[PDB]
Amino acid sequence: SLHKMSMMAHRVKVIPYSTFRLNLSVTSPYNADFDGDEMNLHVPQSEETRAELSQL
Amino acid sequence: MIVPVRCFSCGKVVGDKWESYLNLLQEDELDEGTALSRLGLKRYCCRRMILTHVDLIEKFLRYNPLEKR
Amino acid sequence: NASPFIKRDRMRRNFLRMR
Amino acid sequence: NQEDSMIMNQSSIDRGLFRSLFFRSYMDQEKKYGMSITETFEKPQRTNTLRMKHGTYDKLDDDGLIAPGVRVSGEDVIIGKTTPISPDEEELGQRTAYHSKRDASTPLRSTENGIVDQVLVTTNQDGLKFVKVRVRTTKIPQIGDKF
Amino acid sequence: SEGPQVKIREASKDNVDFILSNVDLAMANSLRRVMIAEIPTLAIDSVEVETNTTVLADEFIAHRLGLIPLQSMDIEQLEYSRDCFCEDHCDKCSVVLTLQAFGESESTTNVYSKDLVIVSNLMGRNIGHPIIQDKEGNGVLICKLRKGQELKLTCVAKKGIAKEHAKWGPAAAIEFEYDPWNKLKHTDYWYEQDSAKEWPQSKNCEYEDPPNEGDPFDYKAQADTFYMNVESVGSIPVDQVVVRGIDTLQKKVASILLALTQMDQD
Amino acid sequence: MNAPDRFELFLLGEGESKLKIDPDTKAPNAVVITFEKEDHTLGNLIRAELLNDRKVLFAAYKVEHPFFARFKLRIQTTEGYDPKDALKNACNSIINKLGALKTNFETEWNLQTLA
Amino acid sequence: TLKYICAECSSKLSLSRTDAVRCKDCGHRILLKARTKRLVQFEAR
Amino acid sequence: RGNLMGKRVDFSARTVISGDPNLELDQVGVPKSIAKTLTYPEVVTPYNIDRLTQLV
Ligand SMILES: [Mg+2]
Ligand SMILES: [Zn+2]
Ligand SMILES: [Zn+2]
Ligand SMILES: [Zn+2]
Repeated sequence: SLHKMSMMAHRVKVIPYSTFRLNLSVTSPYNADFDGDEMNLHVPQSEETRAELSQL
Repeated sequence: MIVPVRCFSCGKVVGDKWESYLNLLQEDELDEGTALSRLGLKRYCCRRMILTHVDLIEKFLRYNPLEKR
Repeated sequence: NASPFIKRDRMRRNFLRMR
Repeated sequence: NQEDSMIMNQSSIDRGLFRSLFFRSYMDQEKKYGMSITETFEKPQRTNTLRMKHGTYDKLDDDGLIAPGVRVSGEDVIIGKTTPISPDEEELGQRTAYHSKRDASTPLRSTENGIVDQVLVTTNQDGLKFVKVRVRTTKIPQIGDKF
Repeated sequence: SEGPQVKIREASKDNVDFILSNVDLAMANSLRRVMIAEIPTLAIDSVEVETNTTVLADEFIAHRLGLIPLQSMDIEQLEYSRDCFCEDHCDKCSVVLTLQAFGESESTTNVYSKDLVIVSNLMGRNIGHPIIQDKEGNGVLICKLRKGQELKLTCVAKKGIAKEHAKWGPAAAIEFEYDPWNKLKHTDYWYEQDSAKEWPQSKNCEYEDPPNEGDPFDYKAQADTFYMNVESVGSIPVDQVVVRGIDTLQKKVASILLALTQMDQD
Repeated sequence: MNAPDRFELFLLGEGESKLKIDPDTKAPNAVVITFEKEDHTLGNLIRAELLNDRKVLFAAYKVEHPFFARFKLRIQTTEGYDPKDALKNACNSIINKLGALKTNFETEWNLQTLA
Repeated sequence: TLKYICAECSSKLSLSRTDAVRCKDCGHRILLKARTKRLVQFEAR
Repeated sequence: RGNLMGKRVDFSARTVISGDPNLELDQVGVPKSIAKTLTYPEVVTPYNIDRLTQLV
């Protein structure tokens, strides 16, 4: 996470299977591929941060 | 460990041709290519299933049973 | 222009035969 | 299959393509703390054992060990062990004269499940009882498996 | 009757070769898709193990047993376990097989699918019998045993489609080709010097005249006259795979019509 | 484990209907039909037959996600022609064509001798 | 009591909580517990 | 550095990433198991009294 675009807010989409899924176009800002990379997810717990995350 | 029952790619039953394949190679002195074609495996997906199989069950059978009746 | 196979399972017999 | 991903054939997976086993072994010993306090393999009862795990002890036998071939899941106790507790120690209440033991069992991994493969009982260099339990489970290729 | 025309070239107990003419590409593709993934068939679904001293794991044997092809000629007379009114299984929706093998001989003894014995009331049906498709009379080599090793288990067979699990697939690879001369220009042939010389001619080219070598591209032509070769694993006759494949596709379309009619009433 | 049951591909679940027709507001005389527990086997066949109808204007289908066994069918027809009726006609044509195909195959098979 | 099996001579023994862990016939100190006699269900998939 | 500037947090998940061409740019596919474990505290209001009650 060397730059701010490495941490961006997404919209949850519950899906089957044991893996995360994201668009191909967003791999480059994350500098990520699908050779086995693992990525983190954080869930806001308040309306203040919930609105802040989606607006910034 | 043992010959697979079906071909992975197409599902053709190949688990009943292992003994026939070995018999052709040993008694009939046939090469691997002719034996596979004789057994009726035309698609190379089926050929590799029997050609590349390694029979490890024989090696395991060398060990004495853990529990004898 | 060459033979891209490791011919086996009958060269052992071949050598054992001519010997 | 973009960005170093691949597409696998479900039918091939169903037939047994790239499907493997997985064995996990659990070790436990009956430690003897000097000359007075000692442990034993047993199936603890809720009326005599404290700090019992929330899992289930049903699959255990009288010796505290699950016999081979039984299916196990998360939180299931595989090796049942207890140790005596010094009196005059009350935690969360719930400690009456009936209780005289505390649970020291070895449960199965939370995320892992399978069937007990083998259970061997023997003694170590010091002569103390100790056991080994192996569990089988089948891994089938899925999304996220590295090849 | 003046619809999709058929002509059989080679007919065999395991393979049927025919030409599907006067049909659309969508219809032809659906036929092979249904023939692969939606024809009900009988296969072992649940295995109960009481003694396994073999060098192979219980799951290893269970997986192999499910892949054993079983006769499914009268499968339609069988009922889905989900649609049956019984606790676990009964004779109306299941076929029970038992396997008992012991190493009574010093040499390794092989456990074949012919050793499977049905212990259910078939009620005069023709299902559940393992398929034997070799010369020696044995079936699929399930397991091997040495002295002192025993294999006792009970198998339950239920009907299903290959969509749920490939073990219920009654058809092996299916050949499917059309326009062998590439007269519709549906493929751009990769080549280095000459595409015609670098690409072998399809066997089906003999059934179609070659391009006139100078005639203008026919932009009004549509794909037809499909060449198909359906292979069967032996569970059901190869002809029945095609006949039942058409019937299953017919039923699926009829279901849409029935559902559309239902909503009109309600 | 998060692998969905394989029967979810074809077995209709609780509180689910095979068909779900809704009106398309973007264009007139157009509707969208959502097929549940189906795949390209019927979508391609149904769409292709519809395109053979002269009174049908637009016919397209798509599987939004392969994870879920459902596809959407968009049918637009000329004024005065009900898209539901267009689906009725196309399905009837498929059944009639399939019925002839089954009869033709059986008759040809009976003539063969090797099998 | 529970039944155990020797790991070398395949002797089928019966041991209690007081009996020492060893084969009374050959003396081997490793015993494999006998497999369960209760049915276990498996899926053929 | 290890406990004040950066610290381990709750309400987070980790797993391998995969490519989904059929997902929107701002959407992220979340496994069902991860969604069940992670939770969000929503304040009961007249607008969400019915929805929240059903979840309970
Ligand atoms: Mg990488
Ligand atoms: Zn094959
Ligand atoms: Zn029943
Ligand atoms: Zn012994």
